[PDB]
Amino acid sequence: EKGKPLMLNPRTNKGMAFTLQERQMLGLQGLLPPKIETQDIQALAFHRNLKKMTSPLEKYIYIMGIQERNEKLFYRILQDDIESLMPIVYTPTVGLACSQYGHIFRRPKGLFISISDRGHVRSIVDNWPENHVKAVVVTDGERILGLGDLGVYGMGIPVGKLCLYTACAGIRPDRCLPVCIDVGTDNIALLKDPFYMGLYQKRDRTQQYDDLIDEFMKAITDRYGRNTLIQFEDFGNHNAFRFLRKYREKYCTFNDDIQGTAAVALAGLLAAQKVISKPISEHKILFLGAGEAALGIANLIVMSMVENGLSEQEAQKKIWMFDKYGLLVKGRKAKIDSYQEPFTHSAPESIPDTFEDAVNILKPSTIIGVAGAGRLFTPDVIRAMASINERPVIFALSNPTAQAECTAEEAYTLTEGRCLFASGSPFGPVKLTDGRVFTPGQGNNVYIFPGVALAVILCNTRHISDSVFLEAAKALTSQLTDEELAQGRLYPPLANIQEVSINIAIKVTEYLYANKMAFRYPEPEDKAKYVKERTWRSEYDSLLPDVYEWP
Amino acid sequence: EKGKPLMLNPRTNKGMAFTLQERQMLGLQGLLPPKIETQDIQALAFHRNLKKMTSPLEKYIYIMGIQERNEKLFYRILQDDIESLMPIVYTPTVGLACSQYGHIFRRPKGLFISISDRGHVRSIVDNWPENHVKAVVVTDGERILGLGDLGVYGMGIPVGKLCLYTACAGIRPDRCLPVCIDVGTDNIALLKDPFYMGLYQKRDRTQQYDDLIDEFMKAITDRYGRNTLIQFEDFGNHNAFRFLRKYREKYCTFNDDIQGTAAVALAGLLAAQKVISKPISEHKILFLGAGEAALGIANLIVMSMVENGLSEQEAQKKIWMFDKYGLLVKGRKAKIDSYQEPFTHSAPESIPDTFEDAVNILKPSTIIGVAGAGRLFTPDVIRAMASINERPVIFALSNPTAQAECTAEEAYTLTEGRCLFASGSPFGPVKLTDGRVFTPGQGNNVYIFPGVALAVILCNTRHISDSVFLEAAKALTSQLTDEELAQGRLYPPLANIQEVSINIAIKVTEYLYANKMAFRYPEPEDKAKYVKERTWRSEYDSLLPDVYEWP
Amino acid sequence: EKGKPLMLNPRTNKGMAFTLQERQMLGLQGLLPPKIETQDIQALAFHRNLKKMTSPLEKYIYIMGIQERNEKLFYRILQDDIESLMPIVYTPTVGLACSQYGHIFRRPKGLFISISDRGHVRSIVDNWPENHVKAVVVTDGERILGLGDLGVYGMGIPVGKLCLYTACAGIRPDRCLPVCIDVGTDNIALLKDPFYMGLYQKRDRTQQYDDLIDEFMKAITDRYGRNTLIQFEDFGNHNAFRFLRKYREKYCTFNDDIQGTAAVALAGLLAAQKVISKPISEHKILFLGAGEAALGIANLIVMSMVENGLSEQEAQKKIWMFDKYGLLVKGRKAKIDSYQEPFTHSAPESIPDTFEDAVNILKPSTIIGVAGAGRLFTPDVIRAMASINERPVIFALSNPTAQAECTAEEAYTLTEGRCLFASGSPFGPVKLTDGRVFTPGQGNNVYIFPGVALAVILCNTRHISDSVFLEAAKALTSQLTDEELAQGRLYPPLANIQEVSINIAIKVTEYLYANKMAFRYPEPEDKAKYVKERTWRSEYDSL
Ligand SMILES: NC(=O)c1ccc[n+]([C@@H]2O[C@H](COP(=O)([O-])OP(=O)(O)OC[C@H]3O[C@@H](n4cnc5c(N)ncnc54)[C@H](O)[C@@H]3O)[C@@H](O)[C@H]2O)c1
Ligand SMILES: NC(=O)c1ccc[n+]([C@@H]2O[C@H](COP(=O)([O-])OP(=O)(O)OC[C@H]3O[C@@H](n4cnc5c(N)ncnc54)[C@H](O)[C@@H]3O)[C@@H](O)[C@H]2O)c1
Ligand SMILES: NC(=O)c1ccc[n+]([C@@H]2O[C@H](COP(=O)([O-])OP(=O)(O)OC[C@H]3O[C@@H](n4cnc5c(N)ncnc54)[C@H](O)[C@@H]3O)[C@@H](O)[C@H]2O)c1
Ligand SMILES: NC(=O)c1ccc[n+]([C@@H]2O[C@H](COP(=O)([O-])OP(=O)(O)OC[C@H]3O[C@@H](n4cnc5c(N)ncnc54)[C@H](O)[C@@H]3O)[C@@H](O)[C@H]2O)c1
Ligand SMILES: NC(=O)c1ccc[n+]([C@@H]2O[C@H](COP(=O)([O-])OP(=O)(O)OC[C@H]3O[C@@H](n4cnc5c(N)ncnc54)[C@H](O)[C@@H]3O)[C@@H](O)[C@H]2O)c1
Ligand SMILES: NC(=O)c1ccc[n+]([C@@H]2O[C@H](COP(=O)([O-])OP(=O)(O)OC[C@H]3O[C@@H](n4cnc5c(N)ncnc54)[C@H](O)[C@@H]3O)[C@@H](O)[C@H]2O)c1
Repeated sequence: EKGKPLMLNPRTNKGMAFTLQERQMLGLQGLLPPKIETQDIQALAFHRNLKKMTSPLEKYIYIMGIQERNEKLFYRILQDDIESLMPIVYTPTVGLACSQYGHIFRRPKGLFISISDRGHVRSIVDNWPENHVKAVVVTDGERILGLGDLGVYGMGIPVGKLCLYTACAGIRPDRCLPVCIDVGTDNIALLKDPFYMGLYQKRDRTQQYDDLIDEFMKAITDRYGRNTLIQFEDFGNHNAFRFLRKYREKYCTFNDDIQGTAAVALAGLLAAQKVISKPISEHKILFLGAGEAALGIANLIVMSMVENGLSEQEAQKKIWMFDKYGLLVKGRKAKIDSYQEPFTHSAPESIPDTFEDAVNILKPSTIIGVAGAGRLFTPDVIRAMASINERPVIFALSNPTAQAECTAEEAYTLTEGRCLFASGSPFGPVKLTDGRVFTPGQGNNVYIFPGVALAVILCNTRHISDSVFLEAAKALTSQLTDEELAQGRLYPPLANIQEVSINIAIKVTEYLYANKMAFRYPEPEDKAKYVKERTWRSEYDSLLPDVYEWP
Repeated sequence: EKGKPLMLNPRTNKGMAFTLQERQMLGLQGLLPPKIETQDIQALAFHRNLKKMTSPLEKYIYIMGIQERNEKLFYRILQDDIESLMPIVYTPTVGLACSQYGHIFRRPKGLFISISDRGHVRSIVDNWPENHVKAVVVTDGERILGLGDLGVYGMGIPVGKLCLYTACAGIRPDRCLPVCIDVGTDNIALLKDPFYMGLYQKRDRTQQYDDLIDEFMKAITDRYGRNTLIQFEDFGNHNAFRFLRKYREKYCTFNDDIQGTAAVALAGLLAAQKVISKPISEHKILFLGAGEAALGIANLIVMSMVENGLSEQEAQKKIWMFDKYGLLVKGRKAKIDSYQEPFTHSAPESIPDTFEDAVNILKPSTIIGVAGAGRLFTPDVIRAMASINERPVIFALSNPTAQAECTAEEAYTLTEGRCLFASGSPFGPVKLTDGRVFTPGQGNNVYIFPGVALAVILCNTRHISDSVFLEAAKALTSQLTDEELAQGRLYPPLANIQEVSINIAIKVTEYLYANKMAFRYPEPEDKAKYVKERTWRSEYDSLLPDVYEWP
Repeated sequence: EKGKPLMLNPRTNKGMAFTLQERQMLGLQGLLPPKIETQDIQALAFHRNLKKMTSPLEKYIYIMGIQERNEKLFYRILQDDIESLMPIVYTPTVGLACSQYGHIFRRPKGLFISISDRGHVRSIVDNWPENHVKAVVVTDGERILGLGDLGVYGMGIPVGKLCLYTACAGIRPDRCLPVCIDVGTDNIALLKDPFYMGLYQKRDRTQQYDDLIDEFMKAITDRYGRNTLIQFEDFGNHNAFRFLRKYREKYCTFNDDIQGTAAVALAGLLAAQKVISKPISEHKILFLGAGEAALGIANLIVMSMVENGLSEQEAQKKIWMFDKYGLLVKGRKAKIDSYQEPFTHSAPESIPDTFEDAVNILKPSTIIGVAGAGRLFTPDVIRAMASINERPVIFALSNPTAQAECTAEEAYTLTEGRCLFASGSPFGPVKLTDGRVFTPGQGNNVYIFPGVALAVILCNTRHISDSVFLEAAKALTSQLTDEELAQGRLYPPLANIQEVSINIAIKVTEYLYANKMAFRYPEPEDKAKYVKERTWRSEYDSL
């Protein structure tokens, strides 16, 4: 293939970095301005122009424009400034862009499967040009974080995540497929817009919904394979959580809100155990929330303790849960699911009405907030922990900052700088009245999903075990330096996400092979060399024909 | 376009003549054996192998194999040995090949239009890949010369003629379209063959036949233009002749059996008038046959005489016709058509029962045989002419040698070497008993159709006048040298058909422009430079990209 | 994809078999004659046309023409008349045709790598249009069996072998790559020919030759993977056998003239054991030849003997070799390689200077001829075997019939119909004075190379063990029925090469999975269903 096609294909387009010889031999001479550049001077130009733009949304439109025209340059400028541009390409900017920029550009991207295509989903899947898709990320657009129901404009979230698959772990873009399932929208802003690109119906919540996602799983699997990695993104939590439980064993799938959160949470708790060398006997965990998030984090804490010598029944006894209906205790008016039973224990002396009460009676070393309510970690609960514990571990993991259980400021000030705090919410540094400044823990799922994804695909793995996320959590905290640990860092620097994501991937690769969860053989001797050599890189390949004299 | 496609396309394939640099830059390196040749050493190889083959049919299969793989090399070896290979590529070999080699190779070529496609002929025409067809040659396969009804195997004749369009006049092959109209076959050899490639029905001879050729003319014209040249080849004579009369004014069409024969005939008569300087007063022409062939030749003789000072009515009076029912005379039991009337005259003293009689009473300077009977120019008729005329002009133009009115041997021997003889049949040299050897006149339609075709296409001409064939006839004989004329040559050497065809084309180009029958403007000042520069040549073009250092 | 390109591509072109629906949908109406046919009608037409062709050369040209126009029709025709057309597409007529087809037609196929292209082999491999090549066959054209050095025209043999890969074992043609390495020709008629299509230089035997082969190995492996099966064919016996040792542990490689020849030989030897049931202790095998052919046959015989209770050194003691300088004995004046050492034994009291004298002293049960020196299984050698053994085994395997150690006639006549005779030559049936008719065994590498290839490709095997060829030999003899063994057959009928090839493939698939040399997972529970449902078939697909 030669001529204009090489320039209109972003996967081949080098733009001005097309060599004079390449331009002349491939029929590009005259179709490009008369100057040869390098990827270095290209990337510099787009950086200079990106830093004249102050709006995150303006940055999003400029960088996503480069993806559509030059793939290798898009992932070079992304990796050159990964900490700054990860929040542009993905969360939080991606949600704000979709809502606003979908109706202005109307540029189709990824594969759209409507409920109207029920019966023939394979025929729609077959229309996708790439024949070796390894990674599928799908949205229905119902629960976009901080916005809500964006319908088909949801497509941007799977696109933005797959960007970080490539940027962070070096997963090949051509092996990636962003999907948006359109079953309607409950947002009348879209239903009443004449220029809406989706289906004009309220969300189908009947058996036809469950049967369409069933058909989509079979369809993707039947074209690309049983080992094809599938992630549900910004789906309704009830749907997202019940689909993990339905497809986890049959298909190669994992969920960031449960399993990524568990791994990131455990990583922070393990990092806290390196500064606070508290013996596992002195450890008692209390959860605000007893749902799929709590169950997932609790499972990985139990499994961590069983590896460190404790018993499953002993580990569980060190974990307490407090839901809407108070503490989970054997013999309670409110219902306890079969999943919540292991962390449901014999009642203590006093039954706590509030969470502040529960803390004072149970005296936990750690409190974890996974109840999407609000500031339930009230100043009184934060002060009680500072009284009971020298260095209290306080994890407010409810992600929409509003729903977070406490702020970094109200955590560090009311614990006079002694608390080990982490959150999913982006709290800035917090300065005490003695003068010392505290930079809080920020658990991001970007630490886990790239590394796990690369390993599973590279190993041709068909099932993702709980232990993958345990091994991912240990791998993340293993990369924190003794200097960083002494500065109170609970998480590696996000600027090093590439080295971090690949080192997690090598350590999960080692686990999958050792526990017969890998189908790629022959098994490599050096799993580090295996992963690092199979990563996709942003360096332009030569498209120049090999011309030589016959000796 | 690069890679294997350049080699599988005969229009681009240079084979071993692909330059090392071309091979390396266009992705051919390794797909060809490791040797670079030239068109010169290529052509030499295929000539050496062709001259180890003695069978004309074996030669046909070998040379048609080169056409399908390398277009430019096919037309180079054809033009290098044009006199020898014209009878292989076209008549007489093409008819013998089609009949025998169609069922062994079953290789589709050209466009097939069946009577079953009535209503949708445009849709079939639209499926032909070339968008600028200038020349269409069509067969129904009914009257293949010396064989008969070959049905769809007829396709070979239009293919073979279009080869000579390119070889003789330099008409572009991509601008040429061979067509075969399948309305059935009356040959039970094909109708009973399970491996027959045509329609299993007797020839449709209803209104559906006439309406299909009508639809085909409109279809070709509606895609390619009103100026698109159309020739009917090896059609039934009744169909071929009535279709010339139906489409001659509406469409750009000419017929070789009438108009090519007339031009070739007149050319020989004009060549005879250069050796025999007989005044036009002493000229009297007698025809055996009064059909479309005779009418066409007679028309061009009249028009030649009117240009040389005689009157249409005087010229006609010098032409007599003798059909199945004897001499055409005013007041005769047998019918005289409105077309035959100008050459139907007041009866002489004696009414001739036989053609021998007619010769003795009329005492013609020239006799022309255009009656598809047999040896009607009997030894007695040939002897009578030798008695009446010093140098008798005897033209036996009935083409299947069997149907020819006399042989070269019986012409020259019974006229003791004084006759100026021509035929369409391939008679070898004839030696008299005094010792002198006579090489007879051989009127071939290849003298006319290439030159006429090139001129008409180059001039964007929509109507082919009788005068085109008059100008073609004068142009042919104008090329005979005074040395050749003294050796009794009535026709130029066939080895020089290229120079001959182009010189006719220049002279017809001049006529069409001067008589407002050309639509290509601006009109060229030098019609020689116009034609010779627009001819397609067998020389390989360079497909090498232009690589140069920037100064 | 649409219109003429579909018809000009042999992989897609169905010809007259293109359905009206397809012609209407793919813009073919008008480009094809009105007739619509079935592959059945097409096949019958080309079968009738080929029966009228007289020369095997003329037949080769006709069928190879169908291969370049309609690939599925070519493989239907070939599989319909496999026994008669295998000698046309491949040995023996492929070598004869290689000369003429090249000069006359000059039509290009396969991948050509020159010593001039050294350092740039990846460029050439990358120019091949197919991305999923699973089977590569390569020649330099030095030892074309029968004709010798045919230079760049030797390309015909790889093209011929890959046709049988597909015809016999249903290996997808688009995953098959024929390669010809041009390092020059020592053939003086070709060097003198102005229309020779190769390098006008003598065969480079310098380090540059060995380096080109290393670069070819790496290039193919770099693009298509380390799994990629590579087969060296009609190479110089020197290079061919030394390249097996070099690459067999690094790459997925096997040589037909050694490992294929060894497997077909053992299979016949195993077939003869089922008839006579000689106690394994009484077995004494004497080779005429101590080349890598004899070494390969011998290695597989000891492996069969070890599988049946014998120790390795006690199996080796039952195998003797006799070459140009006489019997291989410890301390002989003549040279003995390290590979010949296991079958070099302590001198008997009497040392034979003649092979007849070797037969008389050693008293062998089996004589295997692999020398290429002509009729050295002399009447007196054959008479001696008939005297010593009730049912003597005589294998004259030297391929060109004129360099065969004895004839079927000579074998059966001078043994009074008691011998079990196999050859690689096409000897006809032999009728004795007692009225009994003997059909000689004909060993053909086509029994082994298709089945072994499909199995290795399907199992994603990277190293082909000696045991693969022992299991292939066993699988071939298992095909032989009791009536066939009773009728004195040593090899299955070639008419059933497809069934034989797929049954062999299934047994090798089973071995590779059982011995952890198969890298395709998940592992199939039915290894027979796995193979049979992965076979490419001549039936047209709906376009
Ligand atoms: N690049 C191509 O166009 C292409 C396509 C198909 C096959 N091939 C070739 O076929 C052979 C077969 O491949 P293999 O099974 O040995 O691969 P592998 O064993 O190196 O990789 C194991 C699995 O991980 C996948 N993988 C590897 N690198 C990846 C990345 N950066 N992002 C996402 N997924 C990745 C592969 O598709 C495969 O399924 C290879 O040698 C290859 O060169 C090449
Ligand atoms: N905005 C969003 O997009 C969104 C939506 C859902 C969940 N989330 C996040 O994901 C996590 C998982 O939540 P979920 O989907 O399992 O919700 P859920 O309602 O299924 O479970 C949350 C748990 O919190 C408990 N809870 C609720 N209100 C409480 C109160 N006032 N006091 C004590 N306990 C209370 C519930 O009993 C329940 O056990 C949460 O941390 C939440 O921040 C975000
Ligand atoms: N070669 C191509 O791919 C191609 C195709 C279409 C147009 N063109 C360009 O567009 C311009 C328009 O052409 P034009 O009208 O001036 O042509 P023209 O005036 O040179 O020719 C007059 C007519 O004769 C035809 N003709 C010329 N040479 C011929 C040959 N060897 N065989 C058969 N027919 C022949 C032309 O198609 C045209 O209809 C040209 O300058 C040409 O370069 C090129
Ligand atoms: N074999 C073929 O493919 C074939 C077929 C038809 C014509 N041709 C040739 O084309 C030319 C045109 O013929 P046509 O199609 O006009 O045929 P036609 O029958 O239409 O006209 C031929 C003329 O010859 C006359 N004629 C026939 N027999 C005669 C006889 N015994 N004596 C005197 N006159 C006689 C007829 O009256 C008629 O005027 C002929 O010269 C013929 O050789 C060849
Ligand atoms: N089970 C079935 O019914 C069935 C039938 C045909 C194809 N398939 C295909 O098998 C695939 C499974 O993946 P896979 O390709 O890794 O496993 P596979 O078993 O199809 O492949 C085994 C290996 O052998 C090769 N191979 C397979 N068939 C071949 C043939 N006829 N000729 C030459 N080489 C051949 C393949 O390239 C691969 O390297 C599926 O995608 C499916 O399309 C399945
Ligand atoms: N069975 C089959 O289908 C098949 C297939 C391919 C090849 N082959 C045969 O395999 C053979 C391989 O051997 P090669 O010809 O390449 O020679 P080689 O050099 O490989 O070995 C031949 C051996 O025979 C010995 N020898 C030579 N002349 C002798 C004589 N007069 N007396 C005793 N010993 C003598 C040599 O010393 C040498 O050890 C070929 O002859 C070929 O015909 C058979």
